[PDB]
Order: sequence, then structure tokens, then C-alpha cells
Amino acid sequence: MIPGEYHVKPGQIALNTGRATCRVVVENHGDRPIQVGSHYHFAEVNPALKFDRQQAAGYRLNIPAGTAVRFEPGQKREVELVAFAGHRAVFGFRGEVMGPL
Amino acid sequence: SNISRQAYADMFGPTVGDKVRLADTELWIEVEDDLTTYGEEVKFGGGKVIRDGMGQGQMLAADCVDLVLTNALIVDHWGIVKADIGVKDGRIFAIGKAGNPDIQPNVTIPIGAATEVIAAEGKIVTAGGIDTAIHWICPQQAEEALVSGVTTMVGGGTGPAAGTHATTCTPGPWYISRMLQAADSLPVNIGLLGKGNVSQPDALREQVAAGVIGLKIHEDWGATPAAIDCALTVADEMDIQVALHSDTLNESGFVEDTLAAIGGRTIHTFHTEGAGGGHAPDIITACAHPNILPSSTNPTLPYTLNTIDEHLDMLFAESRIRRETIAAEDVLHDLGAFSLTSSDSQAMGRVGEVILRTWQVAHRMKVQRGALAEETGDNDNFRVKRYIAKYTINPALTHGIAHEVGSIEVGKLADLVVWSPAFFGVKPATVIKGGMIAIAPMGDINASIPTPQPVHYRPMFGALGSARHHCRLTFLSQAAAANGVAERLNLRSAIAVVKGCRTVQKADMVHNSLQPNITVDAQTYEVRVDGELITSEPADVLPMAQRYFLF
Amino acid sequence: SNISRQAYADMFGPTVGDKVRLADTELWIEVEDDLTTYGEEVKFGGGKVIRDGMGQGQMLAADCVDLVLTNALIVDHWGIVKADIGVKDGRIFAIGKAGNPDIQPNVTIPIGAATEVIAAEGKIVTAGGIDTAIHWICPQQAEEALVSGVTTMVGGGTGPAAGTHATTCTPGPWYISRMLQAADSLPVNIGLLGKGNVSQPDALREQVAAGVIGLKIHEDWGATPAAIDCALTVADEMDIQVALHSDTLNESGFVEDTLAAIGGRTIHTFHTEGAGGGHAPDIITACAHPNILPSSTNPTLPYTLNTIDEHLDMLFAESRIRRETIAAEDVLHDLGAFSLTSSDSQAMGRVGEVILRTWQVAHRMKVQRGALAEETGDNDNFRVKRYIAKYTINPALTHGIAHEVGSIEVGKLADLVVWSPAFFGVKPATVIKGGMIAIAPMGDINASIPTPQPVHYRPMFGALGSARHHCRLTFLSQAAAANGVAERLNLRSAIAVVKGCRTVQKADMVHNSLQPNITVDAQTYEVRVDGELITSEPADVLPMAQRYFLF
Amino acid sequence: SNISRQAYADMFGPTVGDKVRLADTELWIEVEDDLTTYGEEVKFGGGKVIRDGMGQGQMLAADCVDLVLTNALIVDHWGIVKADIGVKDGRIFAIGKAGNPDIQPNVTIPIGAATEVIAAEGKIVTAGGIDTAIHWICPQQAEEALVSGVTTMVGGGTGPAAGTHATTCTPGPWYISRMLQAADSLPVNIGLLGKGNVSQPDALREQVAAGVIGLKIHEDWGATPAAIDCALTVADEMDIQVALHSDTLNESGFVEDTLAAIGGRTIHTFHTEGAGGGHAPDIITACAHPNILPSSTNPTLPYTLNTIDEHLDMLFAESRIRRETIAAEDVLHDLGAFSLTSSDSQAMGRVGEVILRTWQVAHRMKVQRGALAEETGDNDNFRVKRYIAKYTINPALTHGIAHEVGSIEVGKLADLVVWSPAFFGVKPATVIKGGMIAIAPMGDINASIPTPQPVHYRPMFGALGSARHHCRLTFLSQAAAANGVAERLNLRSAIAVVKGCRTVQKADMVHNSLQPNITVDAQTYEVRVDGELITSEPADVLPMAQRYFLF
Amino acid sequence: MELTPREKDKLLLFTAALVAERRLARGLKLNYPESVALISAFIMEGARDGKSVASLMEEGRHVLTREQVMEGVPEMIPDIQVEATFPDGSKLVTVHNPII
Amino acid sequence: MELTPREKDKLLLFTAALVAERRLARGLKLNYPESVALISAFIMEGARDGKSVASLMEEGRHVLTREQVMEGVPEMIPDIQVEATFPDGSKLVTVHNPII
Ligand code: NI
Ligand code: NI
Ligand code: NI
Repeated sequence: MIPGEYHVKPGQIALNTGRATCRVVVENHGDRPIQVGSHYHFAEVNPALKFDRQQAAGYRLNIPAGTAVRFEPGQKREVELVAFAGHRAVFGFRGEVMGPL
Repeated sequence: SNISRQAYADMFGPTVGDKVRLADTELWIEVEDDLTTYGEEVKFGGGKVIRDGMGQGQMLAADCVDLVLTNALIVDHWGIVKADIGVKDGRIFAIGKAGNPDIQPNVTIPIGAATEVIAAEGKIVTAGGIDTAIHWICPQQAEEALVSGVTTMVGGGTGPAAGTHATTCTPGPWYISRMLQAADSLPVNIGLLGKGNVSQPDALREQVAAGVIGLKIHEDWGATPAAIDCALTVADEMDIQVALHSDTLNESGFVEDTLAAIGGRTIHTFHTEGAGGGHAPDIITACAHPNILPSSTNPTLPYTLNTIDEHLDMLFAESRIRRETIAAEDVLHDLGAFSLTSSDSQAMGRVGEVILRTWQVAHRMKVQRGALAEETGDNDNFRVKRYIAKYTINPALTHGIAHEVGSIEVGKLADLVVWSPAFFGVKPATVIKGGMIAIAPMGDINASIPTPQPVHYRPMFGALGSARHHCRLTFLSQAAAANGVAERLNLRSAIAVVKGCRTVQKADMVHNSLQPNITVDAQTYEVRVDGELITSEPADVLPMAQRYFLF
Repeated sequence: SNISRQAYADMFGPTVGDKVRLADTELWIEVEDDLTTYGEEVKFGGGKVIRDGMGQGQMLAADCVDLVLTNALIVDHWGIVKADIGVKDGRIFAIGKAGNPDIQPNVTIPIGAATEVIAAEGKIVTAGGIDTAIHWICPQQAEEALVSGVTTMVGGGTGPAAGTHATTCTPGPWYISRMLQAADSLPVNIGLLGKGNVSQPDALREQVAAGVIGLKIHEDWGATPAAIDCALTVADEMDIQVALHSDTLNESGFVEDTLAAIGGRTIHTFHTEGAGGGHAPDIITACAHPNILPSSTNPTLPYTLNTIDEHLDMLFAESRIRRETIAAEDVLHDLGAFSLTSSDSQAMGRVGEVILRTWQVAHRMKVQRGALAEETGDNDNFRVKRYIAKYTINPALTHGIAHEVGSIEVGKLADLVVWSPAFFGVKPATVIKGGMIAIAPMGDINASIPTPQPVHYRPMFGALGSARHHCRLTFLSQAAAANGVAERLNLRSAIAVVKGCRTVQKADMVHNSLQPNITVDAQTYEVRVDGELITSEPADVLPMAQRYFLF
Repeated sequence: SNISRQAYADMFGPTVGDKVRLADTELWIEVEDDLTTYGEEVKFGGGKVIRDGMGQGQMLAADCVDLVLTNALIVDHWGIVKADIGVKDGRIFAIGKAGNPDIQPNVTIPIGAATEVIAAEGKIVTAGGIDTAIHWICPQQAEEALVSGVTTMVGGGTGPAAGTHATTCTPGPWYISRMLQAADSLPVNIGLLGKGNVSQPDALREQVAAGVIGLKIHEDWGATPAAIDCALTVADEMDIQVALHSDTLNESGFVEDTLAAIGGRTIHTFHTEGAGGGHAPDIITACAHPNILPSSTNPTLPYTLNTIDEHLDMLFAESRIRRETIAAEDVLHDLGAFSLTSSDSQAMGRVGEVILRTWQVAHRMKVQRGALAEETGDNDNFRVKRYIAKYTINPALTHGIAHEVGSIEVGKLADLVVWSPAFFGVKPATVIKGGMIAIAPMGDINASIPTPQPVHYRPMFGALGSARHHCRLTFLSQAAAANGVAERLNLRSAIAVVKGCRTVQKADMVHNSLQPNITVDAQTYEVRVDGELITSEPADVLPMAQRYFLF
Repeated sequence: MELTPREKDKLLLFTAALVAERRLARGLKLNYPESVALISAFIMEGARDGKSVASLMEEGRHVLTREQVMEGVPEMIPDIQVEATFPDGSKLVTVHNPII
Repeated sequence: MELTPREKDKLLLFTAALVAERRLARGLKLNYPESVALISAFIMEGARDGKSVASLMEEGRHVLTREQVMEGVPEMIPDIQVEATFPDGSKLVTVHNPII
């Protein structure tokens, strides 16, 4: 008997289903670590991360909400991206779009 | 991507199909629904979702909520569901999916720069309790009740005076006015009951016009057929509720004579089982009537080994303290024949134990009677909905304030209680009043975080001066509101008017509308429904007890 | 029928001829009269008298009292009688026989639906104390004093500043205004004293116009003949009282020079014995004059074994701390030569011990001197009336507020203290301010009754926000009231104006108007009245001490 | 006559040339000047100077001060001098020589009947502290901070909600209004910060118009270049300050990108060293810029043996918690490169330890680095002036409130703290708010003096109801003041408007304007100024610790 | 610990009993408040142990005798009442005429 | 003594631990608040003695074992945190999974 215990049913949850996804190879060229959050507009991440920014336009990391992917200096890795939904209007970040797309 | 259900529950709280144990009881709830879009849950923190352009949008204050409770497991009379809760202008705005419509799908609760966040993942959120049997013996009762999860207190009294020690009555215009003024200082919504024991209508109309939302008929002031009829006549014309503590002595007549005097008019019977007061030994038969809204006071809930020894001394005594009716009361609650639970604060009741005891009854009944006929699935969801309604929506309906409080529904005052599953019903994580946290466990004030010991309940900003006035309600009768009583006494808190007290009937009590063909044997005191004996066994040990309290 | 006197006393409290011991002292009071009609006493409870149509009538609020204290044993300067007390609109309505005129005889205090009840059978009821030597060093002094049975506090100060540590003065308009504003937060009636030490009239008139009800002349600010004359001139024109702590150093002159400067004008001499301050070693001779209203501060009351050792250190020191005048002071009180008792809070006095010490003096004097020449019968009734007047009506008369408070008389503010005989003068059962209970011993808040441990004094509804403002008074000078000071500072409490401070003389002090032909020997310090030496012996053990306090 | 310097110091406090040890540290201050006229010092008491016609004159209230602090040893950014302090209308009137011009020479602070006295001989008097990194997690933080010597608190929050636990932000108009109302109940001056993380200007303008005096940009709400630019644009037009907790994750860019977004506009960088948050591992380089006003939060001050073990757990973690930058921060403070100290209350900081820790850093730096290049004479006067400015005038300048508070200068609000040398920086003797004592150590309430045990901090008259409202300030933005926000929310306290937030630059920070050519090695984290390594050693034992605290 | 107001209030009672306990140990005859605190704390520990209300109502009358308290004390205490968390929840114990 | 609010607050913790300490001595299995108070007070005394944060984080896991507390208690306490005045000032000690 454990007070307030859960009885979670086994299995898995599929995330961001039915949405466009693409894989991109990313490499950290800076001398300091960079960590990116699940909903950050990937095309506007720290300039030191080298990748096809044009392909990442309107995408974010396809990872569980609230988690992040770290890139130590010199680190290269392939990440999976999922497209933004809603109005698909990007405001903020580095101020590269500030509108729909 | 994909995530396992266990890691998912650890990060966002349980989802559809997962079960959670309520504290250390045998009650298990199963999530019936989840309003999220997997992968789009909002979480607050460094590198998390609720950030500019991401989970937080560009809308002005008017187009977003002031507060969002993220990933809450809601337990209410209408369902046990997982959802985000939006609060705007101190009221419940929506129950749905929070976020930023600019980049997220299905957003119904917009988060913007003007939005504060309370992380509710892994927590259970419920409406605040409503105690309707308060004896205003001391103002300290409000903090004790608020800490337990009760946000509305209805009752009467003037302090530690003999009249108040015995009855929930605030006698006359002067004391009513003084108490309405004093109420602005307490962090709970308050409504007062006047002394309804008089055979002259005008003496009652005055009290109603002064501000009381109900009239209490108590045997100590004379619960005679003449007094009862008089109070009910005025209640019928002023749209206020009548609460009753009948003639235990059978001085003016038996229970059938009292019931006859009431004449099918709406009335709230306090401690319907009888140990707390009422026609000996059969006042319990009142729960069979359509116009009676029956409640229990808490010392008899649930029947345990020490109950009788304790009561006999706390308290002809043997005609009032009956093992037969005390054992049956637990079952009648399980069946929905009794619709509310209350305290009877510092007058045969414990102010901080209304919620705690209601759940101990549910636990004891599950243990003894198994699943309710209404249960579906392998959980105790229906039993949980039936019992939570006893201290939330039902008390709100009985007293005509359900339009303001009583449940988690859009437009109602945002009185919410956040609980950690392991302490559900015992010690709340956060108590919100009208949109602001009013009291919560707080650790070392000088510490580097709010969690270091000692952690104990301390008043927060919602319980302070003007912020408090804005986050609490003082309920008035329609007559008092019309007369400008608030302006005359210069009341600082928000004002709410009661309405619909005369039209409620047993059939309106949520999940507790049973009208059993009940009888009590005059000699043996045995309770029978349809001829079958109703009884239960006394508990030797109860959950929500020694594992949580220091004393 | 018939009932035995013992069973009668057990049910309704003592009646004519019965005696009661005051706490653990040797003082016995005998009931002089009983205003009831045997068989028609009102009692509250299940099946009791105060019920609809029975002891409770059909009258509207305006025709009945708001509160009735049933079967009270009143101890006041005018008598020790058994009666019901009616309170209406926060004031004493009547002292008589309560009930319902419809069925009961001789009813003078009508009880109706608007009436609350406090059961006083077996209890002693007295007026609230009035302490006139308050140093406002901290606001916590008000709760301490209220708990002891003191409901009015007169004094001066601005907090823990050197000036206030030493004197009861609130210096100037700014501080006076700040303190009048702060007073709305305290649960006691308050009147402030300004700094009267100046030789420029206008500097005093300003303070009076700002709101002070008196001017304190203190030696630390210069108690010179010029300052004294100036303060008395302004007092004579503004109808405010002057309090004096004379020149101990004999710097500007001796006691006869100070008395000469006063010139027969009305003045209240603080700690007239001298240990607390004043011309060494004969300031005590002031009690011989008709225009001097003399009081004692409490550390020297009563003379005990540790008094000197304690004082010498608490404090040329030997010229001020004299065993000779300290022993005589107790006797002068017994004889009525000294008319008031006060504290001198946290500045050579104990704020919660004004009442307690006054009774210890009476006890010690009965033990040493026997019955007073004025006693009649085998009781200590006259000695009890002489002493209770020292902290109730006499302080009220001296400061011009006797029209509002000071005794249990019709029309006066209902500041009442209820005591159980065993704890009389030590720990009150209930403290009522302006008709509402303000503080009382209160047990476990979550308990089933208000009596379970731990029981300690907690603030009640009469000490809360707006209810408090309505139940307390802030006394102003006639000039301040006329100037609209209350409206300008936006004072929330009820306002009362002082009057008749210039016309009181020693002859007006109730039961304490003796003007003895007293002398003090310059070398030996011996006190003599009519040539006879006045002295007493130090107590080794006192009542109202170790039997009641935890520390 | 003549008097020896020792007897002189014992009676009037030290004079020119005397040195005093600050608590139990190695810091010694030397009195630089004394504004008295030897023989004419004012002292209060029986037979002392401040008496009618002597040290007290005949002037009306308008021509004399309300309060005088006699013989104070002032420690402030402008000097360490001996003088009397005059306070009139809640503001600092003069620093000079008090007395009566009628008989005394060189009187600049006239004492009359309307003057209260606080004896400061032998005490050190300083301005009240100003903490600018407050997370309003609970209202109890105000009492804790006031007791420590902090009288102004700037920050944001709504109570114990996830958003506030993490950031100093009061999100939106509703919460801002609720908190401005709640502020009237706290005994400290308050100014609120809104949530500045948005890329839509109007969402920020609304918050400023609602009443916030600044906007907090926090990484948890998204500290992106777009958000930063937006908040700074609105700040530039509304004359409010921006506080920053940068992107530790380097998600949107590195420190140079953030600095680029700021574009030379004025900004206050919180916890500039980085352990408390900010671009890892070089946010510390911001102190090289002219437009950056850099502060430290207190858990890292000063570097000790347990710092790292504690922080690592309190808190990629190794990229944020660096021994290299933590050791350097102490030195950068000693050099004037870091200009303020703050708490980061209950969110990686200790609310009652801002002052205490600032002095421990000074002590540790004296011990390790010797005298500052700016010192003159054999004392630590310059080091003391450099450090006291860190929690007084500099925070006032950074937030645009230096016209009201921040130092002991004529015309500023009289927020003063009195310390006994042995407890300097640890436990104050008296805390004055707007001319009234607000909190102070207080002994037994029922005692004959205010000193008997137990002595603990208790609220005084300046912290009570209306007196409190008059002695505290609620700071508003110019827009809110113009809009009538105070009248609309019905704010009771005095109102002050912030101004000059955009024009302050590093060069304006008193005694702390160094802009070093600083660098941090990306791999090793070593801090270098002009190529030279900056570091220090961890303390094993610190002053102002175990000798003073019970726990 | 998440202490509620009532738990904190009982800490006051426990501490008062600590004072009384030490004085009784010195051989002092206890006064009124000391007697009430000592017997009260005794009952609370009884409930923590799991004794029944019935047992405590009886055991509580044997904590202090008339010879261990000051004169007049037994008469100032007609009964003592205290509540505590028993295994079956909060219950009220009333000890009548505890000192004899 | 000039006790600040925080010093007075810690007195509450010390007193709660006194209650737990006596119950453990009777052989009772401690409940939730008792367990938190006992381990917490232990750490505060450790700091007063001059032990390091590192040492206490470890020693704190050996104050109570799973067999000295009620069922479910170890799981209700994932960690315990308390601050105290170490020789080098106030520091935070966090003991993870203190009961095993
Ligand atoms: Ni009842
Ligand atoms: Ni005096
Ligand atoms: Ni920060």
C-alpha cells in the first residue's frame, strides 16, 4: 500500500501524430554548449549550429513536450523535426519571420 | 516520437486508463478522459513550452487567461478528467487545452504575457468545500477550515457566547451587521443564518432584511410547530433557506408532527441521524421526504470503535446516542439517501474534518459493501463522484449559492484546491480563493527555496487586506442587497445574492437523491429500508489518520 | 415548589446572603440583593426557559436587547448584586430582570428573536479596567492588558524610542496623528497624552488641537514651575487633564514649590509614593490636597520581601527607593487617601498586573488591619467596593471619560469582564468590548467543543477589522473634535470627547476621598498621619500568584 | 572642563579618530568627522540636556523636528561621521547639531515640545537596504527582510505559483492590481516587475500602465533576442527599468548575441556571475559594458567550502555551477566591477541575508587582498563605503527611486536602521520606516522594562494599519500614476513614481563603476581581467554566523 | 511536515507539559496550568499508542494525586478534555475529577 | 537573544522533533510528520557541530530505517531539505531518499 500510488497501464503514447516530419543533420560549430527546447522554432536557433535552416523553416523538435536536445561543442547529430500547427504564425525568437509561415 | 506510459505519467501526470489511489484509502479513481493533444502539453520551466512565441502567444490581457493550471487531474461531480484549467477575472474561464494558437493545435485556453502558471501535473484539482453547519464561536475556525480545503462557510454566531455555543444563530440586526463587517477579515466566502425561532413574522423579516441568507430553527430557542411554520412562511416570501435542529424531547410532538408543520415546504435538516439533535429516536426518517435536504454533522462519520464512548460523554442520553442509527447513517450516505456532510463546528463537530471524514466513510463503505450498483469499470469513480458532491455542489444548491460556487464549471468563482494524491483529502498543496492563492504549506522563509523545513500552512497574498476583499464573497439575501446593506455597513468584499432556495428538492441533490421507505423501531431503534435492516460495523483503524498527523 | 439553597446556588449562582471567596485571597463578598423573582430566572439551553413564547417574546429588535447576561453577580462601586444585564446598541441598557412580559412577572429586560445570550450564572461581572499610565512602547501591550481585564488605555508614546521608554508622552502633531491612526487597530479604547513640558502655551495648544486628551509633565523633559504653570493654564482653557511626574532631584525646588506652582489647580499625580518618580523623599504628601487626584503605579503594590532588592536594581537611588514610603502606600490605599492604581507599562510597571496587584493589596491589608471602619456585616463588601473603584470609575473621573466608561451603569459603553470566582482578578472568562466579545480563553479550534486543551486567550470577532472599529472608542479633546481631526485623519473607530477634567477634586473620588494630615520625616523618611506612624509588613507569599501562572 | 576620550566615548559614542570594529569581522571604521560642539551634545534623561528651556526650546511644531536621533555614528556612501539626525514629516530634515538655539551654539536641528527622541549614542545608523530580486512567493518575506535591515523590496510574483517560484514576474493587469492592493498590508516600500517576455509591445505597455515599475525578462518565459528588444523598446518610452536573466542554454545565441540585442540600452543584469542563471559559462562578461548595471544574488556570496556541494544539489549543472566564476565574483565586487547585491528570495537566494552576506564578502576580501588602492588612513572606510552602496544607493539608482530612498540625505524618506556595533549587519536595534519605528527587538510585554527575556523582533506602531500606510510607499510607473491607478484600486499608502531608469549607466554606480577588460575561457571557465587570472579562496568559517544565530 | 494550525497548537500543549514534567521531577507540588498540561499531554500520547477512549478516561485519573499538587488545585479542575488522533481518527477524551 | 522570525520558526521544528524522538524511544513506528521532523532536527545539530554539507547529505540517510516507520512513509518522503547556520553561514542540505 503506497499512499497516492499510480496504476499506470502498460504501453506507449504516440506523440504529434498526423504531422509532417523531417530529419536534419545538425552540427555545433561554437565553443560553448547549446541546448534547444521542444517548441523553439528550429530555423532560428543559435547561429553556431550548422544545418539547412531552409528545411527547418516552420519546424520544431519532434520530442516530448518540455524536453530538450543538447549539442556539446563540435557535436554533430541527426534530429527529427515536426511542423508547427495552429495558425503557423511565428513571432519572437530571433525575429526572422514575425508573421505567418 | 513515442514515449512509454510510465515516463509519460511521470512527466505530465496520468492519462486515460491510468488509476490513482486516493491517499491511503482503498478508493481508486481512473482517468475517464484527457483533453490534450499528445505532444502538445504545456509545461513551464527553463527550456520548456510556456515561452514567448512557443506555448505563450502575442495576445493582449483581454484575450488570454490570468492563470492556467497545467495538466490537472480534475475530480468533480461531472467527471474525473485530465485537462488544463483557465482562470480569468477570478472565475473559471475554461477547462480544455491551453497554449498558443499561433503554433499549437486545439487551443481553447490562450496563454499570453498576462498569464501566471501553476503546475498541476501529478496533482488532483477539486472545487473548494462548503460547510453549512458553522457555529461562529471564534474567527480562528476560518483558517482551520480553509487549510482543510473548505472555502465557503455558512452558519451563525457572535463569538463564544452561550447562544452560539449551542446554535448556528446570529441573533438580530445589530449582531448580523457586526458579523457582516467582521466577515471582510476572513479568507472564506461567508453567509449568515439568523435566529428563526419566533411566532411573529416581522421579527424574522427584519433579520432577513439585515442580511442573513437563511434562518436557523433550533430546539434550544424552541423548535415548536408554531415557530417552524412562521420561519417557513417568511422563507417562502424572501427566498432564503431554513435549517432545522428539531425537538429531541418530543415536547411539542413527535417527528410526524414536525414534518406536518413543515407541510411539504423546502427545508435543510441538520444532523439527520439524530446524535447531533432531533426527535428521539426517529428524526432519521426525514430523508424519505421530497422536500427535505438531509445532511450529517461529522463526529458520527464514520462509525468507529470509540464513537459511542466518546459521544455519550460529549453529550435520555441513551435515547439520543444510538448505535443503531449511527451505523445506518454511513450506509444511507453510500446509497445517496443523505446528501450533505457538514461539521457543527466546536458544537459536536470538527471544523477541519468535513472533507477528511467524508472520504473515510466512502472507504469504509467500499470495504464493507463493495461496488455501488452504479459503478462501471474497475474503479471507484461513481462512488467518488457521489461523495465529493456531498461537500461541494449539494451544499451550494441547498443554500442558493450554486450560481457562484460549488463546482468547477465555467463562470463560477475560482475557489480551487490542489492536492497531491498521497495527501488527498488530508493536507492540500494549494488553496486558491477567487483566482489568488490564499493559504499553502510554506517552508523556511529565509531559505533558498520554499521547500526546506519546517513546512506549515501560512497565509498568502489572497488572504491579505484588499486583495482578500476582492477574492472573497459575502452572500446577502435579495432584500438586504436591495436595501443597500453593503453600502450602509460599508462592506469591502465582493457581494453575492442567494436565490433558488425554495425550489430545491431531494431530486435535485446531485448523485444523492434517494428517498428510501425507511423506518425506525421505537423500542429497538433499528433502522429498516423496505423491511431490510440497515447496519454496518465499527472501524478499528481508519485511513487519513495516524499516518498524517503529528498529534 | 421549593428548592434547597445549595442546589439553587449550583443552578443559578448565589443569592442574597451567600458569600463567595475572591480567587485564593481572604476576601469574601456577600450578595447584597437579588433582582429576580424566584422561579422566574431565565436559563438558556435545551428544554430551558429562553425559548419562543416562553422566556423569549414576540417583540421586534427595537423593543428587546441585543444581548443579555443571565444571572450575573455584579461587583461594582455601587453594589454587589445578583441580576440580569441587558445590552442594546453596544451600551448598558438595564440591570434587572430579563424575560418575556407575555408570561413572566417583573420583566425589565425584554428578550426576543434579536437577543443573544451569555450565561453568567456562577460568574462575577465587572466593568472593564482603565489604565492611565501607559507608555506606548509596543502595540502588544494592548492585548496583554485586554486579557487582564483592562479595556481602556490612556497614555502616550511613539514606540520603542528613548522618549517613550521614559515618559507617557506623544510629542507633537505628527506623532499624535500617527498614533490616533494606529489606535484604530487596537482592541481597547484609547486616549493620548501629549508632551506638556514647555513654557510657550501655543506649543501645547497645538498638541491639544491635534487630539491629545491630556498633557503629561515629566521631569525628564523638565518638570519646572514654569512648565507646570504653562501646562495647567492651557488645561484650564481646553478642558483636558494634566498628569505629573515631578522633579525627583529637587533641582527647581522642593515638593512645596511644585505644589505652589500648581496653585490649587486640578492635577493627576502619577506614582504618588515616589519610587516611580517625584520629589525625594516627600512627594507622597501631595495626597493631602483637595486638587490632587493621586495614583500608584503597580510595581510597589503590595509591599513584599523582594520589592526593594528588585527596585534598587531596576532603578540618590536610596533617596528614591524607600522602604518607609513603600510600606505606607498600601495603608494609604486601604484608607482611601490614594484613589487610583495604574501600571507605568514597561517603564517601572507591569501592564497585565494592574487588577491583580490591586486585589493583592486588599488581601494584604485585610490580613494586617482587619475590617475597615466602614464595613457592615461579616464580609468584605466595602473594602471590595473601595478597591475596585481604583481601576474603574476613579480613573474615568480623573480623565473626563466617565460619561462613557468606568462602571456598569445604564447608557455607558458595554465594556464588561466576566470572571469565574476561582480566577477572579487573574484570568477572565470573557472580555466584552462595546457589546461584542473581544478576547476569551479558547480551546482546540478543530475540537468538538470549545473547551479541550490547549486553552489560551485568542482574539474574537470584536477585535476584528470593522467590527472592532464599531466596538472601541478613540477619545479626543473638544478642540480636536471641533476641528474635524477624525475626518481629516480618516479615523474609523467611534469617537468620544473628554469633558469635566478641570472640575474633579479629591472629594469626587469614589470611596477614596481621604485627605490625611500626612508628613514625611526628611531624615528617616517615616510617614505619619496625625502624628501616628503609618507602616506595614512585607509579604513572603501572595495570592493570585504561583497557583495560576505557568511561569 | 576636560574629559578623557574613553569616558567621552562611553557617554556620547566615539568621536574623530576613534575606530570601531564592525560586528565580529576584521573591518574597522574610523570616525572621519563630528558635527558637535564639545560640551553641547544633547542627551535625553532625568537631569539631562533635552528639557524645557535647556536643550529643548519654545518653538511651534512647524519650527522643530518631529524626531531627533542623538549622537549617531552615520555610515553611508558619502561618509562615516558623528552627528544628530533630524526627521520632519517622515523625511530626513538635516544632519547636524541638535538643540535649542536660545542657549546653545551652532544649532541646526531645533528640538521643541513636538520632538521625540531616539538615543543613538554608541550606535551606528544607516539607510535601509533595497532588495531588487524579490520573488513574491509569500508575504512573510517582508517581515524577514525588514528585520534584516531592508526597507524597500522590488520584485514580482503572485504567491507560491510555479511562475513566481521561478521568476520575479507579476503577470498581467489583474495580478498586478491584486498585488498593488496587497502591498498596502506590508511594512516595506514596494515596486513590482511585470513579465517582459513578449514580442508584442502592447502586451508590455498594458502591464506598465497597470502599475509595474519594470519588466523582467526571464529565460523560463523565453529570453530571446526578439523578446529582449521588445521589452527594451517599451522601457525606453515608458521610463521603466528592465531586469535580465539570460538564456543559459545558449539556445537563441551566445552572450554576445544577447548583448547585441540589448544594443547599448540600459539594463539591470541579475546574478551576473551565472550560477543563478545566464549564458553558460560567460554571462559574467557583461560587467565590462557601460549600459549594464550588474548585480549578484546572495547564495554565492562569499565563496565558502560548502558553496559548490550545496549549489550543485540546489540546482549542464556543471556548466552552470562553476568554481571559477564563483571565486572571481567576490573579487569583482571588491574592485567595483559588480555594483549591487540582492537576494533572489526563495528561488536560489536568502531574503534575510542580503546585508549580512555583503559584509562577509568585504571581510573575506580584506583578509585575502588587504587594503583597497583607494584607502587612506589605517581603517577600512573606503571599502565600507564601496560595499554599503551595493544594497542602498546603487539599487535605488538602477530602479529610478533614488529621489525618494537609498541614502541618508535631506529630503529623502526617513527609512533608517539603528545598529549596535557588536551586531552590525546581523540584528538591528531599531528599524524606522518613514519616521516611525516599524519593527524592533522587544522583551517581555508584561515586564517592568522592555529588556527582560525573551527578546525577539515584534511589529511596532509603524507596521499597523493606517500608520503603516502613511509610512510606506508604493512605487508606480509614470503612466500608472497619470491614469489614476491608485484611485481606481483605492490604494491607501503613499505613492511615489519612478523616473530616470533609462539614463543610468555603469559610471553612475556609486564607488562601483569599474568596467574591466574581462574574459572567460570557454573550456576552463577561468576568469581573466587584462590577462591576469582573477580568483579567490573558499572560507572555512565566516563572521556574522554561528556566534549570533540560534539555528 | 505540512503542519496544520491544530497540529501547531498541540505543540504548545506538549511544550507546556515538558515544563510541568521537569518541575514534578524536582519534587514540586504542581500548580493549575502545570497540572492541566501534564495530564493532557499524557492522554495525547495514549491515543498515539492506540489506547481506547474508555481506557484513557480511566488512566487519566491516576497521573497526579492530591499530594502532588498545590492546595485548591484539585477543585479548580473538575475535568480535563483533549482530542488527539486515535487509530480511528480524532476522538475526545474527558477525564472527570482527574486529581484525587 | 534578539530572535529573528527564522530562528523562531526553527524552534517549531526542534519541538516537533522532540515529540518524534520520544515516540521512537517507546518503540513506535513513526508517521510522516514525525519522520520529517526527526531527520530535519538531526541535520540542524550536525551543522551546529560543524559537519560539512556533503557529510550530512549522507549521514541523514541513516537516521531512520524502513522498519522504524509506518507503511508507505518512506515513499511519502522522496527527500528532506533543511537549512542551518554552518560555520561558513547558512547552507542547504538535501537528503535524497532518506529512509530505506
Ligand atoms: Ni444542531
Ligand atoms: Ni513616571
Ligand atoms: Ni534569476
